[PDB]
Amino acid sequence: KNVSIIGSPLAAGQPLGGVQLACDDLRKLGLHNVIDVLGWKYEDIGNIDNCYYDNIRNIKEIGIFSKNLFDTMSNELRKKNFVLNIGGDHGVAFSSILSSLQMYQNLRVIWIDAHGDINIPETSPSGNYHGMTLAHTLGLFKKKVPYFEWSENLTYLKPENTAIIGIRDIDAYEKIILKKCNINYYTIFDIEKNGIYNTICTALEKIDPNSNCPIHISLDIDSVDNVFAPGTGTVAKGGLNYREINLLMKILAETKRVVSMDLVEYNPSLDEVDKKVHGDSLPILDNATKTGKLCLELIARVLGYDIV
Amino acid sequence: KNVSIIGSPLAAGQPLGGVQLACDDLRKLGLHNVIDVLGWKYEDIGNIDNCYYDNIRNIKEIGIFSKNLFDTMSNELRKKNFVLNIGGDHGVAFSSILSSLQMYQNLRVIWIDAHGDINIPETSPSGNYHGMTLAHTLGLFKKKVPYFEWSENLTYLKPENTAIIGIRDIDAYEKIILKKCNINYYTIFDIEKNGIYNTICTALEKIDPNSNCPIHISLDIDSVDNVFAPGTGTVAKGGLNYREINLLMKILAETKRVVSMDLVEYNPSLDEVDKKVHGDSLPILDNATKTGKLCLELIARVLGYDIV
Amino acid sequence: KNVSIIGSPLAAGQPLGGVQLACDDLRKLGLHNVIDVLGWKYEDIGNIDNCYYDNIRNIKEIGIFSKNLFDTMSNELRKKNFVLNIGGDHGVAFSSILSSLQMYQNLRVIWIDAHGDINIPETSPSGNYHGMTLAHTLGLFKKKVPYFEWSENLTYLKPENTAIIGIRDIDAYEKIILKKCNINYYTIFDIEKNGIYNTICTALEKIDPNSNCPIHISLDIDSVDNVFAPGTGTVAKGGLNYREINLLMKILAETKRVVSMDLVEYNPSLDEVDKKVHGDSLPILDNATKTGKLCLELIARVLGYDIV
Ligand SMILES: C[C@](N)(CCCCB(O)O)C(=O)O
Ligand SMILES: C[C@](N)(CCCCB(O)O)C(=O)O
Ligand SMILES: C[C@](N)(CCCCB(O)O)C(=O)O
Ligand SMILES: [Mn+2]
Ligand SMILES: [Mn+2]
Ligand SMILES: [Mn+2]
Ligand SMILES: [Mn+2]
Ligand SMILES: [Mn+2]
Ligand SMILES: [Mn+2]
Repeated sequence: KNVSIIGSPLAAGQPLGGVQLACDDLRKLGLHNVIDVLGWKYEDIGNIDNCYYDNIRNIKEIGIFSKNLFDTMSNELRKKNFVLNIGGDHGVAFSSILSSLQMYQNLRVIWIDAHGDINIPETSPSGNYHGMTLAHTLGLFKKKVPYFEWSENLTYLKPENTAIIGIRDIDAYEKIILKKCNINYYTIFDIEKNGIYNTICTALEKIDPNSNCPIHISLDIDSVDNVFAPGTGTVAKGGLNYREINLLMKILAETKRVVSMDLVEYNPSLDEVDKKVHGDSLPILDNATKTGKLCLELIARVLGYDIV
Repeated sequence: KNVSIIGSPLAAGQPLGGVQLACDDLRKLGLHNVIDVLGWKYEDIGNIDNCYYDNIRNIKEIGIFSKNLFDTMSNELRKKNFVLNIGGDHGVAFSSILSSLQMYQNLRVIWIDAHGDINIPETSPSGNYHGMTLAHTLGLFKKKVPYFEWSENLTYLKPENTAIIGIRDIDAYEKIILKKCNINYYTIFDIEKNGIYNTICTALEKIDPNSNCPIHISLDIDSVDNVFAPGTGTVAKGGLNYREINLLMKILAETKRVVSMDLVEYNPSLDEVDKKVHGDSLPILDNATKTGKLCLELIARVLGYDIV
Repeated sequence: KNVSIIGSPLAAGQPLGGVQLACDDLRKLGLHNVIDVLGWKYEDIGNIDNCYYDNIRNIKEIGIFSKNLFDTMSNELRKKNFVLNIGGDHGVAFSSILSSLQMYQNLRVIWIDAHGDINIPETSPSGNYHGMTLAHTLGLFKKKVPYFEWSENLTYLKPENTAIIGIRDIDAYEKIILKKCNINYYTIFDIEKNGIYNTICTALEKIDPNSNCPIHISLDIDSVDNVFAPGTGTVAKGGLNYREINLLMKILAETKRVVSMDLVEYNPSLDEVDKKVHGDSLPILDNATKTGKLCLELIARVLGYDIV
């Protein structure tokens, strides 16, 4: 029960600043106290400091940041600690997943997101890297990426070993890429049809039929409906509700196989208050903004926090 | 893949004006662009212009309008186009359903509504025709209706060939009429028990056991909860949520048997903004009012719009 | 079809006043008219007037009030009327359940609440009695309670004959007490997994396998999410939604075995307006605050109010 905390305040994968503030905000709201009360020990590593495609915005900053995160996380993973990577925008998942994958070759990835993040640079409508991160991680890029030379000999994630859950806002080209690469995906309609519980069980059975693989959770908070998670940059209607996202994290915790996790796209500057109700019982700052509080609660779930 | 668009701005079935503005509002919000992007071709026909019961309000206007709609829609139906009838209050469904039924004798009707609209004039607490339209269409009226002589020799809809879905606000007398006429109905409690997916599958199996009948969808937007669809005149708590109504329309689209549809009771004057989030990706006007945007999205669903 | 109405305006089980106003507020909103329209007859009894543990706040007032409620309710129960006990905070459930249990020895209790209310005085973080009421009723208290001598020879409720439904905010010690006493409990996660319908059927099957026992419903309105029930003192995120709580009450009504019920923790001073929509059809005051209106609707459900 040891967790390494890595702050990855990268904001270069998308237009806005805001997400660079997420790591320190969650600490301020009570990350350490929450981990403590759940009976885990932590080591907080602090924050990461900071022929070719030519159409990815801010790629130099992203590439240089990613090398640093990769090296730092590799070192934490070797301790056999659970590693919690707090973004930052979703661009931080590249180094997170690949570092975990080099150590855990049979890693299975659960990517929880309103979006596919599976554009390649030639299909992206925005040129924003956080909308391409999963495609990059899956080895789908067709040319070299500036400032990513350090990554060129790594083993990439396989689509059949990945499940994307919660998606509802996919670009025209992404729809094609999604079907073509044969990744396992579960849309909000699948969830409405079958329920979140059946959905995650189906996904886990599909990617880990023998229930014996390490799991990495990459959680984009915009998977959650805006009613509960307004503090995020790219909102899509009809998201996971409060009960659903909490249950999803609980079920993943109960596998006992989660080895690493990203929590990304939390933007405190866009967050709002309820605020404080009696049910906010975790040692989280009274009256905290609701998305930040939800992030801490979902981290608690992964660490075993349960109702009874 | 051809759709005829008919604007039916009838507001005489209920107290308020507002719904007469719906047709042009949806055009302004991007109806044509939405249809175009989905790979359909449209023909926009424009807007319909405008011993006995003596207790139906505004019946002259309704009767005269209905003759015009019946004649106009009959002509579009003969083209074998999908026909989209945009109200207007629900009173427009009489001519819509009966014109479609004369052409498609084995038509099956899915009536999606918070209400039964199945009062007869002698049981109506309001005298408002939009609360009687389904009863009229089902041949339940017991006396002649002024200005409906043109309709007296038509074949009427049969209750066993109809399913009402989403109901939750039914008048005392309506409850009796509903049970008596043996229509198939699925309340919000049935939906809460079984889920929207099982519910529509059950309904379709009940009215079209051989999966071989043309389908008409009569969608009253007040079936949807006020949180998502405030722009409507008669609100009932506990409606379909955003995910549910989208899934329902998707499942109906996937039958490949929908031949005509009403979208009624949208009142732009009562609508509100979110507004614009990234997920609003259809070519719908940025920052559109939320009910209008939802209407366009649900039309998109019927035309095949899907997440992946 | 006779109901005795007892107002139990006890506010001493928790810090705030407010709940003492609930009984008269529901009468003002139309309790009598609602009962009348459902074809029931009522008798409104009015309002109840008003070695040892030394750490229960306000226990003298609570103990003296409880003797009065016990005596008053015992008398109503003997009439073989359905007895409706309107709080007041949840402290009123002690005398309510025990009086009903002395008469109906095979009583089964369905406790609907965001909370367990199953602290004992030595584990309570607050010293507030309304957070201990279920533990007291279950005979879990280990010392005598001041001003409860009148209750010392009563038969107490058994955990195996009880089901708690909707829970989500449980204290650390409560979690242990809950597991230890072997009460049947169904958390909001169980409800999210299986749905409210399967959940209540499972609970009823567990505590009343032969479907032949009288049922007492103890409904704390804070079981319902704040979106629908803001008028309550102790809010917990992720509660039952409007559709769920209505369906739950309907299913319990349909057993035909409910003999008594508490409706507690409604605090009009914390309530808010929508307000009035067409769907508010019960004879409830136009524009009533939403929690009060919901309380009346849920009482209607127990008395047989249904959609069709
Ligand atoms: C338009 C879009 N698909 C948006 C991606 C959103 C990134 B995320 O998961 O927060 C793109 O820029 O590629
Ligand atoms: C009271 C009422 N049942 C209301 C009908 C609502 C019409 B609708 O579906 O928008 C009536 O006037 O008959
Ligand atoms: C902290 C708490 N568990 C709160 C109990 C809430 C009572 B209720 O069901 O409304 C306690 O005071 O024991
Ligand atoms: Mn993402
Ligand atoms: Mn996203
Ligand atoms: Mn209608
Ligand atoms: Mn309606
Ligand atoms: Mn309680
Ligand atoms: Mn409670």
